[PDB]
Amino acid sequence: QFTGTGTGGDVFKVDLNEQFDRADMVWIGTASVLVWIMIPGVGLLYSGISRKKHALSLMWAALMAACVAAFQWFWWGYSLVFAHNGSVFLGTLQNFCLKDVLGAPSIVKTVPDILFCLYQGMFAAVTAILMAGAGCERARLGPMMVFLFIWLTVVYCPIAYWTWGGNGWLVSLGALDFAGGGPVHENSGFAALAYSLWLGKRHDPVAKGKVPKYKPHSVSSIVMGTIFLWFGWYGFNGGSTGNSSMRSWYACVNTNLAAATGGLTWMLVDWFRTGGKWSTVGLCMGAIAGLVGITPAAGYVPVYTSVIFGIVPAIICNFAVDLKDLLQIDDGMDVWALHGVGGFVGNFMTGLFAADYVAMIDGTEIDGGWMNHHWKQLGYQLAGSCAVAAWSFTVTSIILLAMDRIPFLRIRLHEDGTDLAQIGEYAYYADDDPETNPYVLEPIDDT
Amino acid sequence: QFTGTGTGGDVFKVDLNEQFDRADMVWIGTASVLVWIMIPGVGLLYSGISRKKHALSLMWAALMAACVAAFQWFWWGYSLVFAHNGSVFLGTLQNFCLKDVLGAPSIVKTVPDILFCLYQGMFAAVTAILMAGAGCERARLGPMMVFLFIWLTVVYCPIAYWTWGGNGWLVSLGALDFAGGGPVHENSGFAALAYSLWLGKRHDPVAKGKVPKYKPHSVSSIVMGTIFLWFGWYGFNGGSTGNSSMRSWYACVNTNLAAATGGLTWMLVDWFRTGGKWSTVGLCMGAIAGLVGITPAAGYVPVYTSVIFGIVPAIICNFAVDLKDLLQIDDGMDVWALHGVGGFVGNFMTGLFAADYVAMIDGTEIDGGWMNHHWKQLGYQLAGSCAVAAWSFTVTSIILLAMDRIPFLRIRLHEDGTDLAQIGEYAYYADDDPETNPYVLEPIDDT
Amino acid sequence: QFTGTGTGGDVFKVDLNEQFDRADMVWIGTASVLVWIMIPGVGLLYSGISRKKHALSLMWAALMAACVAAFQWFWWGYSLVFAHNGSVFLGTLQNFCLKDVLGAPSIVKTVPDILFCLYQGMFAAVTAILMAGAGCERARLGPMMVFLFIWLTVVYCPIAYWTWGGNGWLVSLGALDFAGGGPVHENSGFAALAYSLWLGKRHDPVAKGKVPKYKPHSVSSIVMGTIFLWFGWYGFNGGSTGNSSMRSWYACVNTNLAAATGGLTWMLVDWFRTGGKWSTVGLCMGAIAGLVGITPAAGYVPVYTSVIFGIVPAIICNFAVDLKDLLQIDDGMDVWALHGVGGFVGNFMTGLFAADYVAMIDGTEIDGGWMNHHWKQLGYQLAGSCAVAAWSFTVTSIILLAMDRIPFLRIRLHEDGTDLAQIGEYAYYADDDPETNPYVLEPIDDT
Ligand SMILES: CCCCCCCCCCO[C@@H]1O[C@@H](CO)[C@H](O[C@H]2O[C@@H](CO)[C@H](O)[C@H](O)[C@H]2O)[C@@H](O)[C@H]1O
Ligand SMILES: CCCCCCCCCCO[C@@H]1O[C@@H](CO)[C@H](O[C@H]2O[C@@H](CO)[C@H](O)[C@H](O)[C@H]2O)[C@@H](O)[C@H]1O
Ligand SMILES: CCCCCCCCCCO[C@@H]1O[C@@H](CO)[C@H](O[C@H]2O[C@@H](CO)[C@H](O)[C@H](O)[C@H]2O)[C@@H](O)[C@H]1O
Repeated sequence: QFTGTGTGGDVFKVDLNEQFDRADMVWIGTASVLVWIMIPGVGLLYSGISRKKHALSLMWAALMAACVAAFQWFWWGYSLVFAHNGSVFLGTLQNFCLKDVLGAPSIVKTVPDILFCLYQGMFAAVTAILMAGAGCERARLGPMMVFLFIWLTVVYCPIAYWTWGGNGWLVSLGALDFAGGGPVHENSGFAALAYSLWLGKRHDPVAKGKVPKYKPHSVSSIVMGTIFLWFGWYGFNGGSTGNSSMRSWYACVNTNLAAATGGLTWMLVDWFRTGGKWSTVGLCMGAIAGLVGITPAAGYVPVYTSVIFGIVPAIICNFAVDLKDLLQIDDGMDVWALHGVGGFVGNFMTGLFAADYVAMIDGTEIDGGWMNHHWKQLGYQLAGSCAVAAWSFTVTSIILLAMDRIPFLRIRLHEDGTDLAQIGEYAYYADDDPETNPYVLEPIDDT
Repeated sequence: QFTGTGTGGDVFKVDLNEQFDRADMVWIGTASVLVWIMIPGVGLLYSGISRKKHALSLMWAALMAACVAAFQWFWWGYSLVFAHNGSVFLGTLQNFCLKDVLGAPSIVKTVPDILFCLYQGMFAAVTAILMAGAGCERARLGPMMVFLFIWLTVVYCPIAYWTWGGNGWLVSLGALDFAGGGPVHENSGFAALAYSLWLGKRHDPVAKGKVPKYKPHSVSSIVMGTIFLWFGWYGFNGGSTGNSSMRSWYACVNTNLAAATGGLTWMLVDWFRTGGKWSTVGLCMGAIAGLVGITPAAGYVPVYTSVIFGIVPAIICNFAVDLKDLLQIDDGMDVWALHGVGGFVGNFMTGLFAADYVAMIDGTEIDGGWMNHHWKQLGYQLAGSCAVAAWSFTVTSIILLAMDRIPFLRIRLHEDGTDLAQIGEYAYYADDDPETNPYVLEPIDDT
Repeated sequence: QFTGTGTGGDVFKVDLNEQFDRADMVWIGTASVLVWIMIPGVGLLYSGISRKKHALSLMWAALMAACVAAFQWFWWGYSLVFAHNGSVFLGTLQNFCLKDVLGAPSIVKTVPDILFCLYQGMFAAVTAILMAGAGCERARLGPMMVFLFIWLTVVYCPIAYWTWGGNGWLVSLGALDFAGGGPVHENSGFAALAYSLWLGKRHDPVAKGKVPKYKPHSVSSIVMGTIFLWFGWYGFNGGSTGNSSMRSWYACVNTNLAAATGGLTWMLVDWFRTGGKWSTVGLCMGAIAGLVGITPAAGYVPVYTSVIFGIVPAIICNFAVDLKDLLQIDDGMDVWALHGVGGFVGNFMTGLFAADYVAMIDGTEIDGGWMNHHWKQLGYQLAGSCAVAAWSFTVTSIILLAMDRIPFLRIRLHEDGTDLAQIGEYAYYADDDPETNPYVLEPIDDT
């Protein structure tokens, strides 16, 4: 009388709630709310850090992303990731417009479909504002919204299915990704690098010669963003057990400690490299690097190793940021360095420190990693993170370039010398007051 | 040995907690905390949107409202709405100063009195800062606080009882109001219109001729407010089941989707009406309109209809805002257009799309609306929303006018030409710095 | 097969989760997240209130404190407070680096070790940013971080053990401290007074003669801080039951009401003392005073007495702030007046109003206070708050002075007249822009 398909049964004849522990559902409902406030967190963070005045306010853009992503998820995003009749590479349109999404056990069986929909939808939205922030410089809004809908559909949704889906080939292969380091962070990072390399401003003056590595538009914005992100990450990582067990709280302790050691580590590196300065921007980026690092690992690794997930990503991401000098590109490179590089490092290290007895805390069964002499685990992590990077860079490139050849879908004006025109363009962007301007400052052309 | 009255029994002889599912209580406790942060959310929103410099900071005023409303609720607000011995129009003073408020099942039987008190108290506080924001222009603080205490007592509390109370006549009549669209939004909106029409500044220059429809004091404030409100609304709507079932999470999905489609819809309307501009203020107002729209409906309607609750309120509220031109009044009209008009539209539409099988998800029994060929439901919604609008406008008018004839209770100086006096009044309000001024800039008169 | 020691048992043979109610764990997990956002709350509050421009941004410093405190807690802070093999004055290094912290019932038996670790760790972090804010004026960052690690280890951890530990002598003596008014507020306040008296700037011009009592750096910052603190305090106080019972929600109602009456009370006192001005800073400080006041009491006293916990601390703390005039010291005195004095008053009053039938709501057994003719309870409170004040002032003094005699550990330059040097020092601090400066403005000396 509980069917385990469609709606899960007839509400007029059964209590669909009897299939689930109530406390499990409450923790996952709460966690969903927490992940949501991470979305403006991303916006405040990349708005503040910018070494350039972005015409588009990313704090505002975070609300736009929340709107676009929620409609995409409802329309067919959810179905494409978490339908029960999927192949090994993709879901279906079976839950188009959330049809029959109710009380059947979700692919995470301790919660029903409708709760898993709510939870996982927040993950797609966080990824959308990361993507929007990566390609925001001189972006046209219309094209940006279209781009996000397309990118969530053909880049986020396939990768998410491989990672989390019923018959996802990475699931079947035995690759570990606790809280979606692959679909969210690694994914958005390498999509950001496609933006940088194809549409980013080349020979950029903020990224060339002896200019300061850190030159923030707004420190108070960076801090507010980091606050929202660290606060929300308890639901992001802690809710990825799908339950109310103590593995949830174990994963929260790991999240806190990786952030803390990441923050301190990056600020220490900067101290050595500057000859004794204390970096305010760097402490914040280090916390984000630890959070990203521990994401694929938080419910799999022992508590004292969570420190390594703060330390090692902070060091490597800190140096990765220097590649902006080498390439002389600024646009999009911060998101690649933190989420792309940090996601890769964290996914790799999970292969080293995953432990079957950490997973077993709530009955979850894994072979483990190098901790349990499971050497081959490292190979499973690499196949995951290489597949994710390859698909993300390639398909994001194809979308950017294809939209670039269509005049009314082009995301960024090509900027391909009238004295009067240059004076006007400068003043157009310089005089704008985002605080009081009721309208988006749309990129301006020769007409 | 569980009495079901007063305190519910003797703590020294029974565990009063045995009467309730623990997960139910945890979700409602959590939801209470969430609703609380909506209070500064309202303050930041209406502070930012203002086309005029308000002498009173509404962000600060939100904390004042939290103080006044919590004391009023404790004193007799709770008793007047949720006492167990009420008539059909009002409660009693039986729980004066929260006497014997403990472990008896509340009128929402899945939680005890003391938890329902906490939860529903947040609803009264949200309504108080909406009211304070509606009548803040040139308000005197002393009179404003008194006004709020009186207005919560004789306007909020009767309407809330009709909607939610043990023998409330709207409850008995079969009108649907899931999360209090009536007591909170519709109520505060039509009380706002009474302020506009009786005390609002007439022939206002920001609302007359060809002046810009949107001219915000602070965009970053609007965005921060919208963030807090959308975040908190998960508890506002999701906790209105009184339990931990999947109807709670179903209602959260509806809340997210209505906000998203409301945001996109209002920004699209503005795009047509401006000939291609992207409205930053409008995206935010559209999200608020959807949230308001879905409030009476969130746990009653099917997921794909939640889109309509974003779209239709966004369009109608957008045009309602133009009535400010027609009347040449600005003061108080934003709250009427969003909460008054949006609450009305959402209450009406609930009569159309309510479905007994959506309610049945957690065992709740309703005849449903037009979805279940229950045509008469639309008539029940209209009687609710007309009663609410009539009582709110009339009794708020009477309070405003009565306080206006008492010199030391008058809320706003009548402003009924010395050259020197006008220069001084202008400079008084212009020179004030809210960031650093330790005191409220009290309205200034000829002495 | 549940051992009740070390890890609590073998995860491969038992479900350690069977020992606990799931709803209990979910509420305490949620509460932990809430307490965390109180940390930037403290930072925003004391940044905004300052009558001086602090070279160190306290909003930023709150994230630093979160990093340092999380690492200290992991390293040995947790072990020193909540190890199961402690003496009567201190814990052990048994859980060094969180070794074997998992599934054994914690000293609060309704939650496991790993969840109690997470929860109580937030309390240590809140105390760390209070301490950092108290001694931030002209602080050198390196020394400040070292200082925090040392102070949490030898001041916070002993006092916390006495209050909360397995064999803590204050626990055994029967002193009541519901949510840690002793370890957090009283403690940090009297440590702040040691800073003021030993390192604070003497004959300070902002604290001398006829200068304004309130002269805030940023009102919007005070308000944002108060918002985060009041929001988080629901977890701070509500989670101190260790469970999901209605005593948790009872304690939340008490928290809300004490804040509200504290806010209104302080603003009323200021109104009398200024001859009719409305104090924006004072409403906020009054809310904080009530929150502090009700902290040792929230789950022990009857609801209508929670009003007294707002009123009496607001009055006394308001006058305590005047002692800054008497001493002509500003540095560190705000934290003493609010948390030191307010913690003392609230601890004292708990001895008066504690009621065994309030505790009994969830089965907790106490003799009660003067409500249950238990006169001796007042003596137990005094011994607690005198021990806490004595240990905090003395050992903080010794740490400050000892670091002051070591050139590279000195927290504040001694400031012990070149015309050119004075012009330069003035311009150094005046010209700094915290919004855009990528580095901490380190105190500057003659080289
Ligand atoms: C499910 C989510 C989907 C939401 C809706 C998506 C709609 C997007 C389609 C593109 O729309 C165009 O985008 C603007 C570019 O941003 C256009 O140009 C506007 O902006 C300038 C571009 O900078 C132009 O030069 C024009 O002056 C001005 O009309 C604007 O007219 C509009 O036609
Ligand atoms: C349970 C919640 C209730 C909380 C307490 C409510 C108390 C309110 C009563 C009214 O109080 C008056 O309000 C001020 C007006 O705002 C008065 O004028 C003050 O403000 C100016 C008005 O603009 C005046 O001209 C005077 O100079 C100045 O004394 C002030 O003196 C005070 O008498
Ligand atoms: C577990 C948490 C622990 C985290 C790490 C703690 C490390 C703290 C040790 C002290 O470090 C010193 O602190 C700076 C003082 O703040 C020093 O001077 C720096 O700052 C100026 C002091 O104002 C000096 O004059 C110098 O120019 C400049 O090098 C800096 O070099 C560094 O040696």
